[PDB]
Amino acid sequence: MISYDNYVTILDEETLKAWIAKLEKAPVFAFDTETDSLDNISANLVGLSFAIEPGVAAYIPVAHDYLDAPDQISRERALELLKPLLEDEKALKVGQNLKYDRGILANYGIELRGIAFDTMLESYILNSVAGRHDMDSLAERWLKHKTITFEEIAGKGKNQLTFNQIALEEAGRYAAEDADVTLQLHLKMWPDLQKHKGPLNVFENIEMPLVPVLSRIERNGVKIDPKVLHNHSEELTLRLAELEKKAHEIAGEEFNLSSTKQLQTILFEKQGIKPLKKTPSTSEEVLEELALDYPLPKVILEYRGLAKLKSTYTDKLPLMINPKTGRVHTSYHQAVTATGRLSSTDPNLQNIPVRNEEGRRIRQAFIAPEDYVIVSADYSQIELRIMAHLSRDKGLLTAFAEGKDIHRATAAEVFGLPLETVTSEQRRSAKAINFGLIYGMSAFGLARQLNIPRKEAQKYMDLYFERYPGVLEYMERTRAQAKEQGYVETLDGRRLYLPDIKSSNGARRAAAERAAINAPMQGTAADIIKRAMIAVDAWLQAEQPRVRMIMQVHDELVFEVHKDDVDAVAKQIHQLMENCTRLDVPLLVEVGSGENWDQAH
Ligand SMILES: [Mg+2]
Ligand SMILES: [Zn+2]
Ligand SMILES: [Zn+2]
Ligand SMILES: [Zn+2]
Ligand SMILES: [Zn+2]
Repeated sequence: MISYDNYVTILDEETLKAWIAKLEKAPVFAFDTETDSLDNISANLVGLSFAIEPGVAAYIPVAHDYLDAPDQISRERALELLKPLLEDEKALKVGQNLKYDRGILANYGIELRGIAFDTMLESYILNSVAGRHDMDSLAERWLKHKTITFEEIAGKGKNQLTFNQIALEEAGRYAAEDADVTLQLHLKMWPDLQKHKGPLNVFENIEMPLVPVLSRIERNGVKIDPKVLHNHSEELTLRLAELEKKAHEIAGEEFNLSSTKQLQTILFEKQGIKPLKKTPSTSEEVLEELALDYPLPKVILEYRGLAKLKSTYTDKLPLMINPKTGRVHTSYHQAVTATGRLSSTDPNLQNIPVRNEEGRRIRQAFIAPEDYVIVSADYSQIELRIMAHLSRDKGLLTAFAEGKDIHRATAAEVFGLPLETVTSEQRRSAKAINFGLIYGMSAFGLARQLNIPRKEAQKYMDLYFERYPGVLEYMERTRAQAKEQGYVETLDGRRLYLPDIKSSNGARRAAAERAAINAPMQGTAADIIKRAMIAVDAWLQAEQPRVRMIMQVHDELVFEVHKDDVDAVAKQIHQLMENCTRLDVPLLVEVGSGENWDQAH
């Protein structure tokens, strides 16, 4: 049990200064902040904690304001004394999710530097799939220690206290422990992170440097027009009502638009084969097949899609506008995906329909402020370019080299015809093959997505490998090492461990084999994207142009650029992204602009 004896609670300047002197001479030290809210931009700093040595940590309360709270060093006074140490790049800090802390300090005009180690990222790089990378999971896994939970000191539910309401000593136990455990986690993980130069490279030159740039992107936020979203919502209400009628009219009587309940009784009772369509989903979607002739499955399908879209983005997004900035601040997660790509929540920018018009209207609500424009920088089919590289296939490589449509170039080879004559259907077949190879799909899967008979798909795949031998060889070679070393790597050294690579369980070992093939391409795309963000942010920081990096979604970086600077800036972003990241993968950056994200997209 952590008691009040473990860690000191600093309530006087003299003591704070004595600690600052020790921190200044420490090789590294844990740093952590506590606030009155999870919302970074509007959160108020309530206290700070530090750990200079395992078991030696302190909590410095500055804004606890409960009834009769003891005198504390003022927030302004503690920060001005701590500022030098915090802004000193030579003073190395260790922390758990330093992105958050860096942000809090920015609310006070303090630029946290010396952001050297993030235990969350140390864990994530050691083994992205070992388990959760939050401090509590980490303490238990590496230290066989159970940390004091936030709920344990603040309570639960709507009546949960905010940190400023917690007693100084209780808060200190929690906060000082955070710092102490963080330092101990570091001391155990950092040595380990050195058994391999690949992961070490990714941690050092990619993950750690990205910490402050993610903070700036999140705190910058994005401008959303709540009027547009609202009109969209109202229109969606009217369209949903109409579709309900169109469905009723195509059939008889009223009824809900739910399968395996009301739909199967209409759809099939009036002809059609019995198996219902599960929302499994992207492998045998019964409703969408029928859609080619049967009108009911078509409107029901469109009904659900719009209803889901309305409640997820049209009705939620406007509620996410932060009253303090008038903008929306998405949460990027740097240590969640198995492959290394950044994830996003509230909102999940990546789940906004890409090839759909309604998705297009959602994006139209993402606007540029007055006298600025939204600029979108996209890495054209970066994963396919990466597979071309990893497979050393002169064919694909040449196709990209001469600027040809790889799907049409591929079709021209698989189907044997001039590139100019390749039809839309052949392009669509090659495209499915290409992107199927990335996710390591089966000839049968290709068929279930192409609506052709099995072995007809197998035919297309055998033709592809004959013409593109390098891709099969890459695949066979990748699955080989996956079983040999238990993991696959990206170009920069990032690893994906594959525990079920020998699962004995067919389904599991199947999955592990698909991940083996995919991770290297998806992970490398991610590494490239992260390196670009770092390079672009560095230019932004150094030159201070009139541009803000506001989003990262899929393989694109989105900015706000002043209308009078678009040309010079577009050129610069372009050169940074395709010429200041990896020089081996043939990269192409497509840059666009407009009044909103949809226009620039
Ligand atoms: Mg191909
Ligand atoms: Zn903490
Ligand atoms: Zn992609
Ligand atoms: Zn996109
Ligand atoms: Zn270029």
